[PDB]
Amino acid sequence: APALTKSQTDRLEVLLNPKDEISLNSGKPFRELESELLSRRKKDLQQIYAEERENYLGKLEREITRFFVDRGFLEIKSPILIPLEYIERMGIDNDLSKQIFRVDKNFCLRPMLAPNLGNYLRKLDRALPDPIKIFEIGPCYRKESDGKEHLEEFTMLNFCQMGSGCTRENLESIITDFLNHLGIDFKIVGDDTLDVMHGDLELSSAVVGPRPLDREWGIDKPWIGAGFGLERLLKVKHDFKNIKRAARSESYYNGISTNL
Amino acid sequence: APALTKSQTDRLEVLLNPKDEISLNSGKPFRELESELLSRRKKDLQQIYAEERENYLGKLEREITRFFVDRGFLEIKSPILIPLEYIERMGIDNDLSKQIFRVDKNFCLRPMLAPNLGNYLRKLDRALPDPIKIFEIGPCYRKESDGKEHLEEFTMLNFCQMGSGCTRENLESIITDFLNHLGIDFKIVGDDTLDVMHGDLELSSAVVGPRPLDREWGIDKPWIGAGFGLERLLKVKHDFKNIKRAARSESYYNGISTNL
Ligand SMILES: Nc1ncnc2c1ncn2[C@@H]1O[C@@H](COP(=O)(O)OC(=O)[C@H](N)CCCCNC(=O)OC[C@H]2C[C@H]3C=C[C@@H]2C3)[C@H](O)[C@H]1O
Ligand SMILES: Nc1ncnc2c1ncn2[C@@H]1O[C@@H](COP(=O)(O)OC(=O)[C@H](N)CCCCNC(=O)OC[C@H]2C[C@H]3C=C[C@@H]2C3)[C@H](O)[C@H]1O
Ligand SMILES: [Mg+2]
Ligand SMILES: [Mg+2]
Repeated sequence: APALTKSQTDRLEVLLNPKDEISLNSGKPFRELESELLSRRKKDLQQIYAEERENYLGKLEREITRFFVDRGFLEIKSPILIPLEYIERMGIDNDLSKQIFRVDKNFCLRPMLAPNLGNYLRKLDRALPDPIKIFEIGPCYRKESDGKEHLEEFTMLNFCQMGSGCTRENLESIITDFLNHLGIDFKIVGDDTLDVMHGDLELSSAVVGPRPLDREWGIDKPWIGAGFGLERLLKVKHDFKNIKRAARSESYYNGISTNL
Repeated sequence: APALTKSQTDRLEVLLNPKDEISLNSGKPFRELESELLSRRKKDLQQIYAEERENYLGKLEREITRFFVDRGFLEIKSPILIPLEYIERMGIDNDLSKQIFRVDKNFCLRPMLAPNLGNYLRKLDRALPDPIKIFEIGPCYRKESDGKEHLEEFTMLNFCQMGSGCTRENLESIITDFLNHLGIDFKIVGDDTLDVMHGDLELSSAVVGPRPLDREWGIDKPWIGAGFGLERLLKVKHDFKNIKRAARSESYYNGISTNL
């Protein structure tokens, strides 16, 4: 029984699921271990195809949407491709900034939802009663400096409230109800600025305004907001070792390798 | 009563809804006509905020998802940002091609869902029983040559079946059930290649394979597929004059101007 090589164990870890109950220094050749795990992963995909058929990331988006709509928040779908000026406007200059995917001279793939939400807040203040509550869920793009927990293409939820009720207590209560509903453990810290943590993993950054650069979006009321990464939430919900398993991918479906 | 100017009537058309019942050469000054329409549009947004709260485009995606999942199709969420090579692979060369948003030397914003679906078809053939049925819904990107009915940022549905049952009759039956479920009138033409039309407006292009370039994706079985634009479907469902009203936008919410 030769020990598994490092590339072999890497291969097996692609096919490994958290609830497998299989330790890999146990006698059997690579080929049998591989063959066992393929068989199981095929079965996993067959079950999904026979019974559920929903993608985890689409499903989560829909669960989150239902949660915020039911709690009085308006669902936004704004452009993914935005003007660079909105980023400049957000404090940043062309010298953080090497993380943006530029598309054209004036355009980039949004790295955040906050700018478009700001515009929606300003415009809806003319139409809607206090408080104004809104959220968006969708793709954001950042070129990685880390990549251990970081994706270049990810999916954020960002919710906002403007006008009355915009306190820390209220912001914590929304966050708390929200993660309790999803069944994800968390603690709230701060880096008012708050961070919502699952062990060493950041689920969300959150803010209670006002912030000085509010006036750049025509915002002059109290507000509170928070952004969450859906793939981070999945990683924790499904106990994935690597966040790549939670992403838009051609290599994983609902965390199951597609290279079988 | 001076006639309305062209810019004034343009302004009023932004605030106009299909079911308004208001003709604009009728005596009253611009300012009263404008003021009337603002009042109505504010009310419209208040009702949405008080009662529904769902975005039309998110809502449609969810309705379509439910329809295909229930009919045996697996929900895909694949990368939006893809390699240029997948486009080259799709027949095209660097000399159609001025329509692609390049991001980097090797990457672009996908103009279609078909390539990623092809990879999913090949990989799942090793795991799933015949027939294999899948779909994706999500953003696609094309630089416009027209723009009357064309958005740069749009949302496509693309479904596929591979193996058995991949006939024209079957493809028409799926399309037919699908649009009847949504309540959208259509006829099926062809430009086998099929086009699904609402008057002069293309809702979908559809294909019954095999096609010769199938082998470039490792596909050697019978297949059928169809792509639909969600914003085109909304334009027709809600009787919008301009498809911009159906898009991801900071200027319209569920077809209602946000510049109030
Ligand atoms: N690469 C990645 N891979 C995976 N997940 C990632 C990745 N990168 C981030 N994440 C995930 O997403 C991260 C959240 O993103 P950030 O922490 O980077 O924070 C923000 O950017 C928001 N601006 C915070 C919003 C705070 C409230 N702001 C706000 O509400 O805007 C207010 C606006 C309305 C008007 C008033 C003022 C303005 C205008 C999660 O931690 C991580 O899970
Ligand atoms: N700019 C726009 N603005 C608004 N709506 C738009 C816009 N542009 C398009 N639309 C909307 O979207 C359009 C549909 O897009 P196209 O007509 O441009 O057609 C396709 O591209 C698909 N390849 C057809 C898929 C055909 C089946 N192929 C397929 O299934 O792929 C098979 C793959 C699996 C493997 C086997 C072979 C390969 C690999 C609607 O007409 C319009 O409403
Ligand atoms: Mg942060
Ligand atoms: Mg076409």
